[PDB]
Amino acid sequence: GTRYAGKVVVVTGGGRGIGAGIVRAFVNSGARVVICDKDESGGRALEQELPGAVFILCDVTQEDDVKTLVSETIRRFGRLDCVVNNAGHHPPPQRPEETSAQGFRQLLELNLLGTYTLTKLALPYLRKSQGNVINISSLVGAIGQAQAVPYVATKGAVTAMTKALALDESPYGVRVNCISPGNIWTPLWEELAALMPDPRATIREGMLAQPLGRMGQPAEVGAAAVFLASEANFCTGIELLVTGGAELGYGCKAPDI
Amino acid sequence: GTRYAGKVVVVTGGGRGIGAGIVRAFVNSGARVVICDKDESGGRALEQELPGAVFILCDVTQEDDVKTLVSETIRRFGRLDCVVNNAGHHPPPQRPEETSAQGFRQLLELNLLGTYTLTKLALPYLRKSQGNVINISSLVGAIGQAQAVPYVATKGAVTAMTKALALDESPYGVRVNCISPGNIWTPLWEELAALMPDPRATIREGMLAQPLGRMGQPAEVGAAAVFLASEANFCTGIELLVTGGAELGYGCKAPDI
Amino acid sequence: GTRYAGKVVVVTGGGRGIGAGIVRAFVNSGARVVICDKDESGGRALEQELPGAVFILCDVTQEDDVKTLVSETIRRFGRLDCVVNNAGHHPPPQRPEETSAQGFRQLLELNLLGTYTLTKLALPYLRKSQGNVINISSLVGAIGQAQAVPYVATKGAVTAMTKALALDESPYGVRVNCISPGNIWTPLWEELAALMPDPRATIREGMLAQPLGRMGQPAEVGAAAVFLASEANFCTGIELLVTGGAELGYGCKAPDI
Amino acid sequence: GTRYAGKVVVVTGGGRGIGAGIVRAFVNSGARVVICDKDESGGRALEQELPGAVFILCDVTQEDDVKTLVSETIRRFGRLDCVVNNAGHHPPPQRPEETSAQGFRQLLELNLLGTYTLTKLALPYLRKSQGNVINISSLVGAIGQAQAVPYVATKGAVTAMTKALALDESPYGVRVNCISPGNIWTPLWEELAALMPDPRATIREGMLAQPLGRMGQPAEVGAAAVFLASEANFCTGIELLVTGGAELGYGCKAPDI
Ligand SMILES: NC(=O)c1ccc[n+]([C@@H]2O[C@H](COP(=O)([O-])OP(=O)(O)OC[C@H]3O[C@@H](n4cnc5c(N)ncnc54)[C@H](O)[C@@H]3O)[C@@H](O)[C@H]2O)c1
Ligand SMILES: NC(=O)c1ccc[n+]([C@@H]2O[C@H](COP(=O)([O-])OP(=O)(O)OC[C@H]3O[C@@H](n4cnc5c(N)ncnc54)[C@H](O)[C@@H]3O)[C@@H](O)[C@H]2O)c1
Ligand SMILES: NC(=O)c1ccc[n+]([C@@H]2O[C@H](COP(=O)([O-])OP(=O)(O)OC[C@H]3O[C@@H](n4cnc5c(N)ncnc54)[C@H](O)[C@@H]3O)[C@@H](O)[C@H]2O)c1
Ligand SMILES: NC(=O)c1ccc[n+]([C@@H]2O[C@H](COP(=O)([O-])OP(=O)(O)OC[C@H]3O[C@@H](n4cnc5c(N)ncnc54)[C@H](O)[C@@H]3O)[C@@H](O)[C@H]2O)c1
Ligand SMILES: O=C(O)c1cccc(-c2cccc(-c3cccc(O)c3)n2)c1
Ligand SMILES: O=C(O)c1cccc(-c2cccc(-c3cccc(O)c3)n2)c1
Ligand SMILES: O=C(O)c1cccc(-c2cccc(-c3cccc(O)c3)n2)c1
Ligand SMILES: O=C(O)c1cccc(-c2cccc(-c3cccc(O)c3)n2)c1
Ligand SMILES: OC[C@H]1O[C@@H](O)[C@H](O)[C@@H](O)[C@@H]1O
Ligand SMILES: OC[C@H]1O[C@@H](O)[C@H](O)[C@@H](O)[C@@H]1O
Ligand SMILES: OC[C@H]1O[C@@H](O)[C@H](O)[C@@H](O)[C@@H]1O
Ligand SMILES: OC[C@H]1O[C@@H](O)[C@H](O)[C@@H](O)[C@@H]1O
Ligand code: NA
Ligand code: NA
Ligand code: NA
Ligand code: NA
Repeated sequence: GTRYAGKVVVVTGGGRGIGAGIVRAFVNSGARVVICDKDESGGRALEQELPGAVFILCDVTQEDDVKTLVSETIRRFGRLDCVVNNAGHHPPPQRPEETSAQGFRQLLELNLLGTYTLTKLALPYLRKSQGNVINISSLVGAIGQAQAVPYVATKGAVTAMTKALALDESPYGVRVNCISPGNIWTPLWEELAALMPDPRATIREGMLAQPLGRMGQPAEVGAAAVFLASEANFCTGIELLVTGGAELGYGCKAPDI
Repeated sequence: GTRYAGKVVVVTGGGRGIGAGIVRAFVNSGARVVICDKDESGGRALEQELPGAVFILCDVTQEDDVKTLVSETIRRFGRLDCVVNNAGHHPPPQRPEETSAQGFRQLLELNLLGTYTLTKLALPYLRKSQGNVINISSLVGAIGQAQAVPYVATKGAVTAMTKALALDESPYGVRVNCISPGNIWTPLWEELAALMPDPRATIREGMLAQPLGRMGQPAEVGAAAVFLASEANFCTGIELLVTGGAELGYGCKAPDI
Repeated sequence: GTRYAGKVVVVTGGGRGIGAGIVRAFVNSGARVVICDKDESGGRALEQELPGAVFILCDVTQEDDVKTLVSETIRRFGRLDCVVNNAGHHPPPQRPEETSAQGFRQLLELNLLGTYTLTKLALPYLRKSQGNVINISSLVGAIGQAQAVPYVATKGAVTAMTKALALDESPYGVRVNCISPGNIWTPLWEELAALMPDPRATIREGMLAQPLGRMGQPAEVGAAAVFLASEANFCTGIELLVTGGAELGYGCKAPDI
Repeated sequence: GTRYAGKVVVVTGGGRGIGAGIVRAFVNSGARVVICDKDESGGRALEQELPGAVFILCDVTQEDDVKTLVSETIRRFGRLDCVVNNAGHHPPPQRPEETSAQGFRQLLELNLLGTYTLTKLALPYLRKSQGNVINISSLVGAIGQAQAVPYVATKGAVTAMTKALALDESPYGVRVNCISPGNIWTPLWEELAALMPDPRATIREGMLAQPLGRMGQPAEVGAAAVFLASEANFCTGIELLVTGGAELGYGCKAPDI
């Protein structure tokens, strides 16, 4: 209740899923939290539920929405300590020949450039507070995924950008880290499974992709985020895996001819 | 002279620098090579110099240029075995607050989406030949660089996209790999150093960034590319480092307070 | 004060340096801690200083010492939740031709096999408590170090062993993770610098090896350990870097000839 | 036939499997090859089959055997350009509680210290020739394997040691690299499968662990070794994956509870 007391945190895509788990974790740590989301439904309810959280409608692909998000955070709370860039999307499975440069550009706008834009607008305030940035990437940026060329590319970009910005902001004492989740049970995971030929089989495969034999929870990503913000003062430019071991060992990915 | 005989290779940005080194390596291996570049000067001279290389003017950011590049390669040579996505650029050093979303989008168009577009248009022919794709990324996609947030992001994207496409194309026997060079002495390296406060000091730092104590050569990247195309039949989705050891050991990157 | 209340932790090499920082972090989290060390001086004083910590003399290279460490922990505290394998040593800088297979074997006994032996003897109790293992490796296991072939080899082994054991123990709900510190200011760091030609220059180089421009503290490694034990329930087989960014970017590691 | 003409190569464990594939690749490149093996059967036959290869009986765990291997190579061929440290073994699958420190020490002697000892004794001659070292590690050193704690640890050590030695030998122009194979169809692979409950199922799982849907061949590891020796003059301290993509994507490794 006191690990991050007195601090102000912005969480993008905080209305449901991982983002909402991160919001809850920071509120439980004593922080005040600004929930940013393009959708009113979940975020507005979260603001009613949690003292110390408020909701600001903001589409991170719209630069003026994001400018207003930062200026309202400062006007209302007087400081900014941490930005969590969680807003993002995974398209349906798409073979490479089924993708388009147009769709790729649109996914870059959300998953990469929205993270860039909020970070840029927040850094003057983060420098004053010696605050930090936490980007939500994905394990598949590191190891790849089938039927997801644009999505994987955007997450490889986020992870790399995290390291570049960590170098640039280190002289100011501003840390920049990312979390790479694996399979986390969220509304997005459920939506994707529901469009599959056999949703139940997809969910079962998703559980068995981890040595731990289950999917992760938003609360687990949230705890990792609170650690990076509040207790990781010698960590910058790291990729914190929250994956249940999915990257470990040999598995089913498809005698020497 | 026979390691890649009978094969047809397209090299983007092949008019100078690393690209020209890759062109020369493939010609020396027995391949026919299509040199793609947006600039006529170097590529046209290379086509006169090298029997078995021809030049096609093509800006990889223009989708119809790239469509014509593929259709002319097939019309003239009857097959396509390997695409080397080398065209790319490094902006001047830029602090994060000095970058723009606009500039970031333009760099994504070249370094990421041009690679995507040629690969997409070539894959139907690569499937017929069980050919392969080689993307030229950078070590800094993996470890970061100072004053280069957009560039680093684009190269993290390329490396990740390589792994995603390797998964997707593996059932067809089409391999997709990347090379991550470190400091290679090229016209781009020289141009960047020339705008620095002390160009000679920048060049010396560039040499000493490798344990080997020198920069790499285009011919060395070219040899790695010929290996991946011609003799690496069980390699897919790898990142081949051609860096002189720059990523190894502790160095000068800036007692416990 | 309650994050790890009711839990029992064993920390090897806990008498000074990183180990003592880890001991303090777990006591502050509410745990009872068994301090293991081959040296009485620091550990005995820590047991007097910290309610909830006790000292057991134990050389982790002696299998019967370690058997007694586990049996006494169970006899005295009734359970075992976490083992932190921190005991280890760095030899003086040694050129490869100055090392011996004999010295290499002795360093393997401490840095690798002592970690193996305590882990093996503790796992039956960790399975009962769904506890976890935390190994202290090093960044140089991942990126190398000059004049340290045996030390680097032992830390590459620890990091890899962590992943293997994470796979094996995942069906039992026992997580196995490691922390890879970079330059942490400890008595061992000070001892090594003191034998150098210019100790002050070595210390300054050590600070500048991180983009953050300082060395890390034992308390920072300790906070990472408490996170892994208490709040990282979907993390297994990870390597948590506590390095200040030392692995990021180009540096001084030693134009193309 | 000329890529490595005039050069002298030592391959340990060269009598069968990957080692024999490496021997053949270097002979085909124009090199003279010394086949080292503890077993006479395969190596002696290879020496009769291949002009330019000779067999020397040598157990790499016996330091005086290795001293004689180097001194006889120099006496017979007058120079030494490349050492390939391939000799190694994989124990049967063993749960952690079924391993012993004794067995772990014995596996370290072969897989780690034999590589160390030959490298040490060869480096004075490699410095004279600006030669290179190639260590055969394993993908599982990087990602782990189930039921193989000692084996995984030894391969993590080899990969890390490669980077340390690359740093140390870089001032002399001696490169040190490793190859990490995945599933390669060899007599050792066949022996391990034969002791499994269902050998045919194990072999099928082994093929499907790669996106390419087959196991690799010794000849493919051999081609990678010839590349590193003969054409990778700016590569030092790299880990060259020859794995068929086994490390890519999600797989079967075992909804959020
Ligand atoms: N669920 C997983 O398994 C998983 C794994 C790895 C990474 N991730 C990443 O975690 C993040 C959250 O994923 P999730 O599964 O919780 O997704 P989700 O779809 O359940 O939640 C995403 C939230 O972000 C909001 N959002 C979307 N576009 C936005 C925009 N333009 N502006 C503002 N808010 C926007 C949505 O409205 C929603 O409330 C994403 O970046 C995703 O790539 C998820
Ligand atoms: N030089 C290095 O140290 C280094 C290091 C790592 C990665 N790289 C990468 O290697 C690649 C080549 O770099 P370089 O140093 O040889 O650069 P360069 O500038 O010397 O050569 C690049 C070539 O690509 C061409 N090109 C640029 N934009 C193009 C476009 N839109 N369409 C077609 N051709 C285009 C240029 O005209 C030029 O001939 C780039 O992807 C770069 O990011 C270089
Ligand atoms: N200090 C750094 O920069 C750094 C960096 C990376 C990793 N590490 C690792 O962190 C760990 C602790 O390092 P440190 O700098 O605190 O060292 P230290 O020498 O200051 O402390 C090590 C402690 O372990 C004890 N110890 C040594 N051998 C032992 C044995 N056989 N049995 C029991 N206890 C034993 C010592 O007596 C001492 O109290 C080591 O594993 C080291 O490799 C340290
Ligand atoms: N086969 C795979 O899938 C695979 C995968 C990754 C790594 N590797 C590694 O590749 C190497 C070769 O493996 P393989 O499958 O060809 O094995 P193998 O058992 O088929 O061949 C190993 C050879 O080394 C020899 N050897 C063993 N101990 C020796 C010693 N003390 N001194 C000298 N020679 C000795 C054996 O007699 C044999 O001829 C090993 O290091 C192994 O760990 C193999
Ligand atoms: O790993 C991630 O970062 C991620 C994020 C959100 C949802 C999912 C998800 C959830 C459910 C199915 C799939 C799926 C299945 C096959 C191909 C493919 O392309 C995607 N993917 C993953
Ligand atoms: O590492 C690469 O992929 C790369 C590619 C081409 C040129 C250079 C280069 C060449 C010369 C200087 C710099 C430089 C220096 C300081 C900051 C910065 O941002 C870039 N960078 C690198
Ligand atoms: O990075 C580590 O895990 C580590 C751990 C403890 C101490 C030191 C240290 C401390 C001081 C000097 C050196 C040093 C300097 C040159 C060569 C060399 O071989 C070691 N090394 C590192
Ligand atoms: O990946 C390697 O470096 C390797 C090397 C040689 C043989 C095999 C192999 C060959 C056949 C089975 C297994 C196996 C199966 C289950 C558990 C286990 O522990 C090992 N392992 C792997
Ligand atoms: O929709 C799947 C899951 O999404 C998570 O974000 C929610 O916290 C869970 O209650 C829900 O079961
Ligand atoms: O301009 C720097 C270097 O660029 C390379 O691409 C050329 O091959 C060299 O001849 C030249 O010195
Ligand atoms: O000896 C160097 C440092 O070692 C650390 O373990 C101690 O906590 C510090 O007080 C000390 O300055
Ligand atoms: O024993 C399995 C395989 O081992 C390889 O080393 C040989 O080259 C193959 O002929 C054989 O089928
Ligand atoms: Na509220
Ligand atoms: Na020509
Ligand atoms: Na006490
Ligand atoms: Na012969």
